Amino acid sequence: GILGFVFTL
Amino acid sequence: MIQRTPKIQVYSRHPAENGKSNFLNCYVSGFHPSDIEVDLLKNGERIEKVEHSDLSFSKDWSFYLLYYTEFTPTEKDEYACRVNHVTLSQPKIVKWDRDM
Amino acid sequence: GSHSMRYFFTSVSRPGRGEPRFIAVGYVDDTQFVRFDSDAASQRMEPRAPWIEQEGPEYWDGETRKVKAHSQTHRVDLGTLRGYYNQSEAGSHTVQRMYGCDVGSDWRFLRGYHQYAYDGKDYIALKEDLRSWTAADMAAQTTKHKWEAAHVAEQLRAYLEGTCVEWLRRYLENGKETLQRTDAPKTHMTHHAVSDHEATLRCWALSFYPAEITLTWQRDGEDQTQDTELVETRPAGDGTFQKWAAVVVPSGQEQRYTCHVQHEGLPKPLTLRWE
Repeated sequence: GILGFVFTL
Repeated sequence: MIQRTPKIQVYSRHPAENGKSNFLNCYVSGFHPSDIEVDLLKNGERIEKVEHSDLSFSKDWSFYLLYYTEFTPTEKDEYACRVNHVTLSQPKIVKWDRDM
Repeated sequence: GSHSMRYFFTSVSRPGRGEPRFIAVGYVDDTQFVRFDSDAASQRMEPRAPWIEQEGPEYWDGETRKVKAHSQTHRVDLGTLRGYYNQSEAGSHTVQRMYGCDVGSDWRFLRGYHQYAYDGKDYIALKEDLRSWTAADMAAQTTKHKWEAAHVAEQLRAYLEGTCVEWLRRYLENGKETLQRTDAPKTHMTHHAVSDHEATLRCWALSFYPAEITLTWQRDGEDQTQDTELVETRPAGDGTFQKWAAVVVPSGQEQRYTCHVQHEGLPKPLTLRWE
């Protein structure tokens, strides 16, 4: 199951 | 920018026995960018219902896809994989050889 | 056996012909189990292995929602990197991301991965201690400063040493028949006469799982490393792989050659000989 958060470059 | 050229393998899932069903496969790997056109052909005519896997890539970031179709090998019918990418001045055509 | 869960993501810009293409896939060892495609009809995470199909609506809705957040984040990144690299708005570009985790035979954490590439070259990567970054250039350094400030690595560390391992394990025990098998290779040799004085001798390995294998020819005990046509391991399409190594033998010398096959599922390596 993937990551629950994201962040941009 | 980087452009790597596809390796192409055309082969069947199982050992090819005429009259027995199988799948014709065309594995393209080591390429970049992901835009590629891969056709499986029967006696030069483009096979219509050819599926492919979902676009993944290897540790070095180059892509690979498997294209495949249900086929029954015959002693007369010729099969090949035509591949086209930005690296190729002309679409690479590889013929299926049953011992490969 | 050691196991690994990895996720692979690709964003490709389609300047003028729309919104970028985002494809997400997921793998436990050599088995793909999920996918999302931007251009797909459903706009959901889809099973690509039968053992993940009976997860709940909770899992699929949960995974759909997360991958769609991922999708959005990378189409922001395509713009940002075009700025960082001062590229034209007309050209098509590619971001790729991969992250995941490896466990030992004991199913406890071994290593976590987290890396990006812009146009097929490494952009930024979490280093193995899962504490620091490897920023390629100045733009990857802008990005490193950002993620340093927002403590992105400490949070990532927690997914890869915790909740990645937990999932991999679950998947392993839920997909036990596919995932915890070792298909040993079915080997055999062929002999084709290239001429009156030469012949190809091809050693086949077929139906093995996992993909790892060493197929190696020898002549009188010496490695034949430059003289072997070795192909890239390929999927058979049913979840096993195939591979062949071939040598052209001077007529009458077939007995000199041995093909050597090493695979997880062979109690002992094989030495095959044409005879």
